[PDB]
Amino acid sequence: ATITDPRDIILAPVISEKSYGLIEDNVYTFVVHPDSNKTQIKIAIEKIFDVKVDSVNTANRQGKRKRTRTGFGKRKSTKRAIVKLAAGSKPIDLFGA
Amino acid sequence: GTTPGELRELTDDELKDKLRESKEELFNLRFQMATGQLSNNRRLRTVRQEIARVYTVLRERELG
Amino acid sequence: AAVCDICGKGPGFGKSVSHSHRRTSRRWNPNIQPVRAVTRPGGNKQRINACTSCIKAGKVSRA
RNA sequence: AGCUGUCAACCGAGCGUUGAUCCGAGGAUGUCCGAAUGGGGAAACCCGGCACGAGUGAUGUCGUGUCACCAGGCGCUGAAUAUAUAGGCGUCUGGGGGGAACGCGGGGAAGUGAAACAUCUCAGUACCCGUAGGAAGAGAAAACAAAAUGUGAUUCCGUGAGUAGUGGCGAGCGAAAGCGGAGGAUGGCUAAACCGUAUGCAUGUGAUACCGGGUAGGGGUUGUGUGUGCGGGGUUGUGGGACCUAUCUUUCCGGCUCUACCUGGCUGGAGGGCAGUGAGAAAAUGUUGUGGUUAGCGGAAAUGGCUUGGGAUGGCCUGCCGUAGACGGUGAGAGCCCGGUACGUGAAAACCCGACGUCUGUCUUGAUGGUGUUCCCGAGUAGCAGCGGGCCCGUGGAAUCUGCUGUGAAUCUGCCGGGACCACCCGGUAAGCCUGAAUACUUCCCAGUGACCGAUAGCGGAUUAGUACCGUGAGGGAAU
RNA sequence: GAGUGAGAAUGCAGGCAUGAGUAGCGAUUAGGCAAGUGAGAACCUUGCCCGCCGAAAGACCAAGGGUUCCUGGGCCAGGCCAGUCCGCCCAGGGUGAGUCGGGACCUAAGGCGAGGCCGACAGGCGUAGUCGAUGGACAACGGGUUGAUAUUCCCGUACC
RNA sequence: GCGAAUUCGGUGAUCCUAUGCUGCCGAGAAAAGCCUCUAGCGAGGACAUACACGGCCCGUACCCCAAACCAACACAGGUG
Ligand SMILES: [Mg+2]
Ligand SMILES: [Mg+2]
Ligand SMILES: [Mg+2]
Ligand SMILES: [Mg+2]
Ligand SMILES: [Mg+2]
Ligand SMILES: [Mg+2]
Ligand SMILES: [Mg+2]
Ligand SMILES: [Mg+2]
Ligand SMILES: [Mg+2]
Ligand SMILES: [Mg+2]
Ligand SMILES: [Mg+2]
Ligand SMILES: [Mg+2]
Ligand SMILES: [Mg+2]
Ligand SMILES: [Mg+2]
Ligand SMILES: [Mg+2]
Ligand SMILES: [Mg+2]
Ligand SMILES: [Mg+2]
Ligand SMILES: [Mg+2]
Ligand SMILES: [Mg+2]
Ligand SMILES: [Mg+2]
Ligand SMILES: [Mg+2]
Ligand SMILES: [Mg+2]
Ligand SMILES: [Mg+2]
Ligand SMILES: [Mg+2]
Ligand SMILES: [Mg+2]
Ligand SMILES: [Mg+2]
Ligand SMILES: [Mg+2]
Ligand SMILES: [Mg+2]
Ligand SMILES: [Mg+2]
Ligand SMILES: [Mg+2]
Ligand SMILES: [Mg+2]
Ligand SMILES: [Mg+2]
Ligand SMILES: [Mg+2]
Ligand SMILES: [Mg+2]
Ligand SMILES: [Mg+2]
Ligand SMILES: [Mg+2]
Ligand SMILES: [Mg+2]
Ligand SMILES: [Mg+2]
Ligand SMILES: [Mg+2]
Ligand SMILES: [Mg+2]
Ligand SMILES: [Mg+2]
Ligand SMILES: [Mg+2]
Ligand SMILES: [Mg+2]
Ligand SMILES: [Mg+2]
Ligand SMILES: [Mg+2]
Ligand SMILES: [Mg+2]
Ligand SMILES: [Mg+2]
Ligand SMILES: [Mg+2]
Ligand SMILES: [Mg+2]
Ligand SMILES: [Mg+2]
Ligand SMILES: [Mg+2]
Ligand SMILES: [Mg+2]
Ligand SMILES: [Mg+2]
Ligand SMILES: [Mg+2]
Ligand SMILES: [Mg+2]
Ligand SMILES: [Mg+2]
Ligand SMILES: [Mg+2]
Ligand SMILES: [Mg+2]
Ligand SMILES: [Mg+2]
Ligand SMILES: [Mg+2]
Ligand SMILES: [Mg+2]
Ligand SMILES: [Mg+2]
Ligand SMILES: [Mg+2]
Ligand SMILES: [Mg+2]
Ligand SMILES: [Mg+2]
Ligand SMILES: [Mg+2]
Ligand SMILES: [Mg+2]
Ligand SMILES: [Mg+2]
Ligand SMILES: [Mg+2]
Ligand SMILES: [Mg+2]
Ligand SMILES: [Mg+2]
Ligand SMILES: [Mg+2]
Ligand SMILES: [Mg+2]
Ligand SMILES: [Mg+2]
Ligand SMILES: [Zn+2]
Repeated sequence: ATITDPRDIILAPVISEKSYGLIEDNVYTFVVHPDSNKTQIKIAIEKIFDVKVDSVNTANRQGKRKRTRTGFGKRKSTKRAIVKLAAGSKPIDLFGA
Repeated sequence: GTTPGELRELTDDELKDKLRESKEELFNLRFQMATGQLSNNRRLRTVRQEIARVYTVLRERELG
Repeated sequence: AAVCDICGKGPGFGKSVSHSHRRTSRRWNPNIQPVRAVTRPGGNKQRINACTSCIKAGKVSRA
């Protein structure tokens, strides 16, 4: 069958200048499947990376709408999640800068 | 991944064991390719193969 | 004026004619009345819609 | 031996002789909305109960199932109140939506023609509505015909015929009989004129009344009516059937007609039939075709030569095979180059139609022909009065069918049909039920065809197609 | 055998002319100059004056639209002109809530509706209920931030 | 990066007390929450506090009296 595992949720991390403005401040950004929740993502990140996180902030980014001769094109909707680790301050080396 | 000749002659505890390990491998491989460190597809496909057939054999021997 | 519950009688439609013999669609609604007639010999009787023809037939008893 | 679908390439990552990809059969996975059905709702989104498990120091949390409505049976309970009913519970089995046309059954107009227009026609057309099927409805005479010692269920074509007819006798509308054809099965029974049982409802001269010779033991099928339910035995045209009295009767046992003894009348069980998924009883018990289908395999014969030639599939010339000289492409008109065609073959698994061995069901308590005489065979029906429909039939002299409303018959010397109506003769038996075969239709699939179109044509759509776009609508609707 | 012969039907669809380089270039506020980028500068960028609104022509919200927001690239197509510019087009980035707005709370007008009533049929009503805010119950500020986001992020202090 | 002073007075609302008071007639919603009372239970609940903990989903950019909404336009119009 299928069992319940917390790390069936994370899609990817996102790299941006704002993402680095947060990485300097012990706050991280992750790409998360839409049907998730902050509690699930919190438990997932804690279990996978052995770091005790404080709170998680999530946002929905509506897809853009790109021109093409074939017709009206729309990309997929994505959900980004903002996570902030505690004062313990354990960097995630798997982020790869 | 493994031959049906072995799979059908092996027992309940062992397909439970490969069930848990295959869920664990689905977990790992799907999310290294999610992180972007992984490249190819056939791994998710063959672990899908394993989970599908083990669940099929589970209900088969449960009914029979 | 719709249907009596036993013989299944529904209203038919026809045309009225004048002395000048002009057609016009009209309606015939069957004679049905709400009456409460005995079903079992103990004397109990329940309100059902029965047409006058059925009542004359006596398919429901009187007491 | 190649492969990772396309626009659409391009990279990169790789899989295969252990046979990857590709095509077929079966199986599972199958988010959410949508009959949507745990409840709600602005469709793809919000909110819970119940049982079993994971995790925390507990909670929070996380997975798996279950929870709509209606109808029809089963069990419990029984309110106003006592019997008893509604309602209330628990569990199974069914239905809900979609589909191009075909069909049955109800509803149902106008533009038009009559050179106007009301009868009429347009027309039971369009459209709306509720049904199931692969076809449906109809279907065994209460049908025709007219003296022939005739046809013989239903269905669908060609005739009969634009004829007899109907029609402000105008516009117009329009048969039937008979004949020739397609297809066959003139086919089995239920239910009231006796009885056994589950019965009750009632009583009792509770004893000489009940069993089919003789002797003997014993102790309400109400006496009489009404109404319903349950059953052997009567479903008919020369017109037909039993409450009782006359003739041959192809096994046997028991219990009965309130009892035991020859005669007369019914029911249960052993063995020839009749058949059966049938429409005349219904549920079950298990079986082979190179029939087909969803898919594949083999499948002949010139690198021929020379020339225009970019390239020949072209021109000429030899010799090509052919049970295959259909069709496309390859640098130009190719059966000799390939895709392939005649012809053979071929399926592990699955599905629809066609035979062959446990088991099931019925009766041989029955059957065949023979001489007189005393409640049943379909009811609020046939028919009648009025009011309307549909057969050509538009109240005309108007039969036949149906319906609304009132009345209302017999059970055979009874009826209605035989185109307002009847005396004598002539042909069929109404109110109950179903039944294959010929027919119509094609959303879908396969194989083909075309003196059908070749981009303003052909479906609106050979291409982002019911897309863009317009309209908030039902919708309209492109060009390329 | 014909969808078989066009010059017209204020014909149909496509294309192209003159009127013609003619009118107009969308207000009651108005600019000019310098330096800078650029191949090209009144129109873009930066500096100084002038002009106009200032119960707006400023700053926020709801309904509505959905990426027009910011950054980088380019100016055949669009902006009634050229345009380095743009709400042009290409790529990337950007929306952080127990306390702000709705659901887990409840109702008005009104909608749906088990049973039920009526209705040939399709249906129409409305009871128990369930929906339905434009309403009611229930929990914040100052400052700071980069090139775009702030009562959301951070600092400081609290609430229910 | 550093960082001074941070008071008096007066004017003053259409804002708050105010869902108030006074007067008029044309006489001014509903339910949830909240407080309390009992019916039907019951052998362990009631009030404070040190402590670690657990609080769902969705909107959140931009425009918004306009060249971004409705007017076919980057429109002298309309929009709470
Ligand atoms: Mg959050
Ligand atoms: Mg575009
Ligand atoms: Mg009725
Ligand atoms: Mg009719
Ligand atoms: Mg008429
Ligand atoms: Mg009478
Ligand atoms: Mg398969
Ligand atoms: Mg499954
Ligand atoms: Mg549902
Ligand atoms: Mg629902
Ligand atoms: Mg029942
Ligand atoms: Mg009773
Ligand atoms: Mg149906
Ligand atoms: Mg008319
Ligand atoms: Mg006329
Ligand atoms: Mg005329
Ligand atoms: Mg059938
Ligand atoms: Mg038939
Ligand atoms: Mg004829
Ligand atoms: Mg004529
Ligand atoms: Mg007619
Ligand atoms: Mg009998
Ligand atoms: Mg009999
Ligand atoms: Mg005779
Ligand atoms: Mg072959
Ligand atoms: Mg040559
Ligand atoms: Mg040649
Ligand atoms: Mg050929
Ligand atoms: Mg030639
Ligand atoms: Mg050819
Ligand atoms: Mg060839
Ligand atoms: Mg007539
Ligand atoms: Mg007549
Ligand atoms: Mg008869
Ligand atoms: Mg019949
Ligand atoms: Mg037929
Ligand atoms: Mg052309
Ligand atoms: Mg529209
Ligand atoms: Mg023509
Ligand atoms: Mg022309
Ligand atoms: Mg012309
Ligand atoms: Mg003109
Ligand atoms: Mg001109
Ligand atoms: Mg001029
Ligand atoms: Mg001018
Ligand atoms: Mg303008
Ligand atoms: Mg300049
Ligand atoms: Mg001014
Ligand atoms: Mg003003
Ligand atoms: Mg002012
Ligand atoms: Mg809005
Ligand atoms: Mg919106
Ligand atoms: Mg901008
Ligand atoms: Mg640029
Ligand atoms: Mg340009
Ligand atoms: Mg332009
Ligand atoms: Mg752009
Ligand atoms: Mg209602
Ligand atoms: Mg209902
Ligand atoms: Mg109601
Ligand atoms: Mg509601
Ligand atoms: Mg509301
Ligand atoms: Mg903001
Ligand atoms: Mg803010
Ligand atoms: Mg004041
Ligand atoms: Mg909490
Ligand atoms: Mg959300
Ligand atoms: Mg905003
Ligand atoms: Mg904005
Ligand atoms: Mg504005
Ligand atoms: Mg506009
Ligand atoms: Mg403008
Ligand atoms: Mg305007
Ligand atoms: Mg206004
Ligand atoms: Zn009746």
